[PDB]
Amino acid sequence: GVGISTGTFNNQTEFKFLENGWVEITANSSRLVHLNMPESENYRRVVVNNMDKTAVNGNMALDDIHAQIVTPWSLVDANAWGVWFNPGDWQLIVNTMSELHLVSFEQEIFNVVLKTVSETKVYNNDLTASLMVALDSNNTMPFTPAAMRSETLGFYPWKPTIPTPWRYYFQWDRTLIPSHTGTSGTPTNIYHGTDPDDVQFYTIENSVPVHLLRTGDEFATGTFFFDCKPCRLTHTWQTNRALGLPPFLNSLPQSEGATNFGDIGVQQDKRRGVTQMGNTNYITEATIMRPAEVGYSAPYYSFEASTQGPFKTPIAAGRADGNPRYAFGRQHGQKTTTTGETPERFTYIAHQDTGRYPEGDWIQNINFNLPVTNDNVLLPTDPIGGKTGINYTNIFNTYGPLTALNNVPPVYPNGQIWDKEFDTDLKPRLHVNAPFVCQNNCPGQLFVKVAPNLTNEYDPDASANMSRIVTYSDFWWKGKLVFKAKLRASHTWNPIQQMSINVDNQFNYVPSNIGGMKIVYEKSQLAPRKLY
Amino acid sequence: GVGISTGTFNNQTEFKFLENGWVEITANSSRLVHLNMPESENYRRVVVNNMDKTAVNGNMALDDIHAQIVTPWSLVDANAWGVWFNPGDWQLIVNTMSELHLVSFEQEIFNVVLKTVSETKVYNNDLTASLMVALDSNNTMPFTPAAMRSETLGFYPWKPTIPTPWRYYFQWDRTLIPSHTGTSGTPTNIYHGTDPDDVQFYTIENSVPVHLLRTGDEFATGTFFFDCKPCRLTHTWQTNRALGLPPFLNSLPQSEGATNFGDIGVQQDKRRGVTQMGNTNYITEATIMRPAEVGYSAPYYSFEASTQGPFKTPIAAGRADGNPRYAFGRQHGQKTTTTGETPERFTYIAHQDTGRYPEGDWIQNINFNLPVTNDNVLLPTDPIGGKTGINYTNIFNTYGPLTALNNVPPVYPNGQIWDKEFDTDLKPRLHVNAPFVCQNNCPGQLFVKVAPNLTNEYDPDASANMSRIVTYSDFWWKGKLVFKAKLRASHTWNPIQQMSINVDNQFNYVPSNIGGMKIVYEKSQLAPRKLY
Amino acid sequence: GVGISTGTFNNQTEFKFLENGWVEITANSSRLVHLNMPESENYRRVVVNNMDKTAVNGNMALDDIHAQIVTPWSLVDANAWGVWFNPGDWQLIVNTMSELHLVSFEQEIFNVVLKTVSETKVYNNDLTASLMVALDSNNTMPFTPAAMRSETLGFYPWKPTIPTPWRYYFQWDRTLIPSHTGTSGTPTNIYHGTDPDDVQFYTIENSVPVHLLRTGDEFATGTFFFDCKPCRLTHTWQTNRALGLPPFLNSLPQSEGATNFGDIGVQQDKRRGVTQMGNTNYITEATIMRPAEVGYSAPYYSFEASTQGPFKTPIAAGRADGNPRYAFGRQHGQKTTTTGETPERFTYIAHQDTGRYPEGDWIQNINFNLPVTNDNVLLPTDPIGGKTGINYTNIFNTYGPLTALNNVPPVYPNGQIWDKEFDTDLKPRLHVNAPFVCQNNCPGQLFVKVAPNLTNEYDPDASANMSRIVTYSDFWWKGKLVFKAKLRASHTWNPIQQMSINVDNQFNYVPSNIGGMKIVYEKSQLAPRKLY
Amino acid sequence: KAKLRASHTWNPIQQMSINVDNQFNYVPSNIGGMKIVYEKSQLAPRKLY
Repeated sequence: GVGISTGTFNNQTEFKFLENGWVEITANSSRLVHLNMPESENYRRVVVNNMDKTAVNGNMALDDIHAQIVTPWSLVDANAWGVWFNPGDWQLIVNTMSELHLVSFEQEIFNVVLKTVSETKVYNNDLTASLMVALDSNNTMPFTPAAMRSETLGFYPWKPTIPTPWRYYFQWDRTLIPSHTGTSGTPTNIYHGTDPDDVQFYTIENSVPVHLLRTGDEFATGTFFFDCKPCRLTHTWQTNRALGLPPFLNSLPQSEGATNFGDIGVQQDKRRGVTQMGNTNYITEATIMRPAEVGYSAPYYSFEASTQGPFKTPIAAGRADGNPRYAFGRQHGQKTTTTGETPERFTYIAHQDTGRYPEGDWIQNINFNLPVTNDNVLLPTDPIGGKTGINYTNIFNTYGPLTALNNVPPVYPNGQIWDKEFDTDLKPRLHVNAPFVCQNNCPGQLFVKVAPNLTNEYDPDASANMSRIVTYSDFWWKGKLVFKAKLRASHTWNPIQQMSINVDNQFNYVPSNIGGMKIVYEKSQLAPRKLY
Repeated sequence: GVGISTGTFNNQTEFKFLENGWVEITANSSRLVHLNMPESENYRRVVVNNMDKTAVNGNMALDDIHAQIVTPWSLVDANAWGVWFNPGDWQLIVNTMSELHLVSFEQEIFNVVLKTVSETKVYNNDLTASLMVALDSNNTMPFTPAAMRSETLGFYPWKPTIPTPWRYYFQWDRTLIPSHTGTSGTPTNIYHGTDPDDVQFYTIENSVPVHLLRTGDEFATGTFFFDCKPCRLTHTWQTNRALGLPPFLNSLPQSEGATNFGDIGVQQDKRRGVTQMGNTNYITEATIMRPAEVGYSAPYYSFEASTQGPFKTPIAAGRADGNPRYAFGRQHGQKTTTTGETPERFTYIAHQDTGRYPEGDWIQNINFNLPVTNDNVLLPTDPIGGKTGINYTNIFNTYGPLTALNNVPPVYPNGQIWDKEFDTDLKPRLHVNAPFVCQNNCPGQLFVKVAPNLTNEYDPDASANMSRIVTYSDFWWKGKLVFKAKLRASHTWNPIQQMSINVDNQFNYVPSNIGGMKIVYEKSQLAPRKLY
Repeated sequence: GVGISTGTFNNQTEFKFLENGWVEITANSSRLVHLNMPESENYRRVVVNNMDKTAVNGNMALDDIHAQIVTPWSLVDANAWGVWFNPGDWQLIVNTMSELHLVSFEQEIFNVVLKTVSETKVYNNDLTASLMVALDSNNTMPFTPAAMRSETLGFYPWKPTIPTPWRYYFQWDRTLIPSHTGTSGTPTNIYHGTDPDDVQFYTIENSVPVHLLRTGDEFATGTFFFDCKPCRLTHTWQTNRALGLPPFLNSLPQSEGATNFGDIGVQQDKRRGVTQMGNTNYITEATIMRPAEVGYSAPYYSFEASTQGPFKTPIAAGRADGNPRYAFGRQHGQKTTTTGETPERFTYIAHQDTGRYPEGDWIQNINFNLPVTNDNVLLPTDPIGGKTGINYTNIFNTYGPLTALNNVPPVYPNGQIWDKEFDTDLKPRLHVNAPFVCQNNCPGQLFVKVAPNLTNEYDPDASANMSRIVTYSDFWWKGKLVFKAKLRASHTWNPIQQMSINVDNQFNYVPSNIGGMKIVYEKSQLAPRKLY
Repeated sequence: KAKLRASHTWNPIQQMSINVDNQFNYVPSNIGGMKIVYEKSQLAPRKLY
């Protein structure tokens, strides 16, 4: 009954090598999850509004108006790389593997303990009390991944963790007409309420079965099996200038040295080749016809509005703009013995050259008078709209049928692993937040909640909140994430870039004298691959 | 023989309930189709040229220039929702069923009657004459959905209807350089004839078989079978702002009313999460990363020109830009007792929030100093090219690899049901005119004509038009259009928007004192669905 | 054995007729290939840096700065139409076929002869020397289509050819800030070096097994089988204005001649139809709701900057911009008896009307008042950014989900046949340079070299380059390429445009007085096809 | 019953084609005026000996 344990701790990573070059990587994780009771048992609808700061002109991007259903439940989320892989295993994966397939995911809650607090304080075991656990096997609830806010389980096996109090967006209608510093007057800035057509009030109790676990009980999610396409751990460097056959060089440097360039022998208007410029005889590396377009230029720092307020248009890649910035706390990589409230931050400067350098772009007139006059070219120095700070590249969009693009790299430790595909009829080609996209269904979210230990005084017909015995739970969570990965091959003569310890990064990977630990970010897409 | 009927009028619709929550909806439609003989038996080539109205400057958008091959044949087109379902049936579909598939379509012409007019007028039956009937099973003829002109069969089972006189576009070449009022001089508004490379002249006689039905026998089309992807009768509300985990709220409200907002606890630069703004520490609902972009800004009221003159660039989702405006006559929904040429009109404001609100958009500089100065933000108040009426969002496109979109909702009664997919090598994601799109083949267009009932005076070598006995026919047409649809389930606590008779809309659904009838538009995506 | 011949020349085209209107076209091509020894045996990294030309302001598009590995091997590339089909066979293909599949490809080297030169010049057979032959079956090396540079095998069977010296792009980092004439000073124009993360050095010696052929031996590339989607040899004349049912004409013309137009009978504001304009009652051929968008506008002559320097952003289809312009030499179509270095050129004006006419574009305000005032309309004549030459259509992009597009047409003789699909995670819709794209694997590149005939004086410790017995090889190359094409059917009444000989082009196709030859370009997509 | 031809020679042969001159012989007029014009039956050359 009470006295017998209900599952073994396990945080080992198993590397089951197979011939034909594949490895089945089984990341086991376990944590002690601590769960206080809810602040209130009721479901609440809370409207956030920050007109106190957004109504100041120019602060348009600081909009936080939204409506959310704050729930009495907490969510246990393992959807982040740091939950599964320590730095050494991640080093092995990035340094040796070439592509990475996510295979399966499973979860267990075991060794549940329930304790009452009495008050000096004394702690009493509630052998009769119970922990509610619910699995959204059918994904009826809104998908609410916690890595976006840095609220997943902790990344250290030996520290307890806490689950995030769960909430989801309710519908609101809001408009915020933008304005600059020195605008003549107060812009239109109001919250409209909500549309009856879009009301969606979800509850765990009506949506999913809820298991009650006392002390001896276990909950075990059966193995979810993914079908996701591979993530590739090797970046592409070939931009459009470096696709295809280079021009033949007649003048080769006959004294080997840095300053001794080679020269194409033939004048620029007398070369052979193909250009996509029907009226231009000059064949140059800028003009010559490549097969297609790598990357695309996007309107950078463009905010677009609809019924629920303004939001940034996301970008697939960056040079800066576009590169993601992760801000995170002490459970998720910041040095655990820091005292401050300020989060740790990095921006992931990805290796891949799919981005654009907008300071070098231009458009010039169709006539192509070659040493261009001012009237025949539009540069990034030139205004648009009369504004000196905004140039044409800010409003430019060169996505097209010829665009080629890469899926987003995995960002260790804070980045997501999987994401649910949109229910839209026309589905986005990639997601900017996760490398793998569940196409048909995704793993069930796991919700937890400690039951009400009522006092003797309860009367449902009283207006006041129900009195509850102050209770908390600690339960051990375990999970197993299976990947299938391909080992790399040495195509080139030269060696590749590899993650390695060095004198600078040495003390990031080991604990300090007073016990503190950190996890620095480590790049994934290290080895180069041919684009074409 | 002559006196035996050859078919049953049937305008019922059965709902056949299959296992596992599917309903096979069999829509039967029957119509008495009345057909006058053609104005001329010869195929004509006619150029329309409103140079007079487009030469006055500013009237560029009123360009009606086209060439077409006026044809003796007439087309029976049943490709509109109103031909099949009445308002009660449409209510039962949309209020209760979540997705809808096409299954099959078939047609029958039966009970042909031929009559001749002689001068007072005496009407006499011609048992020897024949209705010429042709089916383009192979889709060799140019496709012409009659819904875009509101020339489908009538939507009332009792009234007789008429088929559309058939015609199809011919080649032509045109240039219309645009011009505002107050332009110095006349633009080059000229018609260049037809490219010989592009000539296609089609005739029913040379292309498809033809059946000479007479009064005593039927024509029947085999059961065509669709393979289209499901149209979904439910709408998505979630803007980018409403995807993912909302921020945690630390100060929940303690009293009722709209004044009691809840507040996020920590300062915007000390919050935690993932933004896609590498140089910016502010994490806000506008700046926080989302999986992908729902909807896209498109350059609104952009007219774009090809060899065949200007046309509007279509837009996939409206907010009134984008939303379709239907103009229709007394066969097809207008109150039949009204006088006057003027059509009735509605604009279909769809429920879905995949649109944009252009006045709220803005673009600002990479540096992102927070209270943005005038020189550093381009607003919709700012003129492109010095034109005060044309702000940047008119000339602005944000389609990209992250755009997600829904298919167009069904529009009742005038919207198309199915559409033929293009024979392009690269095919569009969606068609803006119908929910279902035929992937490889589509239902054959049914062409009808009455044979030349000649007089004794005929001489083919005479230049003048042939003398014909004035003939007309009535033939009963029977269609059967089968759907398969899934019954909805109540996942939310709250109820959904539903179509209902009420005191306002009551008398739209019953005939008037002198028997006038109308069919109002009814919204096809009522129940909300979970995008993420 | 030395003297036994090891193959047979074959340059025939067999048209083999299958069931159901298919034709298996077996193009055989045979050439004599002449290969001198490499200039030096070592691999050379060379950087081209033409700062002398581009440091002059406005010479931005003349950027030729790049790095490459100059490799001693030479590439034998048959990837062009002229290598396989002569003008008569191409006439038969374009005039009689409708779609053209690509089936298989195989290669052979046979009748190798090696010779050496001794000083008058004496030519001596090298019975013991060998020709190195290497097939990259796995595509380890970068794909390198020689047709982009016009360095394929020559198109005349009776004339010898030389293979291209192989080279491939190394990585380089570059910034080139653009400038117009009379910019204040020298802008940033610098070569940064190479990123170590992107270095890739490939040797044929390590990546492929190298065969050694002396004289009596052969190498036969086994049959590679493609899986490419079909190329269509018909062109789409319909643009958006010619999709759907034309408006009904009440006023048909009653007399002959182009100056007797027909007229639509109903005023534009009392006209039935559908429009994507919620606030506009005017239904007209510009505004009527078409199914989708055939073609798209793109920013014309837009140059975009990557990490490696500016490049021309490509366009899918042209009207001009977008139409490819070829420059080609004596082996590849120019008059073979001409003096001078200048290449022969053509611009391939494709027959398909999917392109745009930017001078006909206009954008007008959402209110849509008809005689548009200057402030409410933006025209292609209006300046943007204060520049008079550049207008909004240079910045504009209409690409959206509704875009439909055609694949790149074949260009006879200088265009490619196949190209390798990019290894990116999201791949382009089409390629602008080859009609067929290999889906997963593409036929192996064949690299050839003559092995070193060292002198007796060789010493690897010597500072100077090695000494070699001057040697060269002639080897006969044969290839077989199989297509599968569908014969056309005469759907129209009218004849189609067809390739023909006539008095203007008569002496292009037959040799001249002193034996000169040329191959004039021939258009592929002749017969019209209907989209809709 | 007819035999499809074969391209024996290097050069392109004469072929029947629509062009700017003969275009409106093969499509009707304003008032249904229709015509058919003579088209040459024998176009490809043949080696007699």
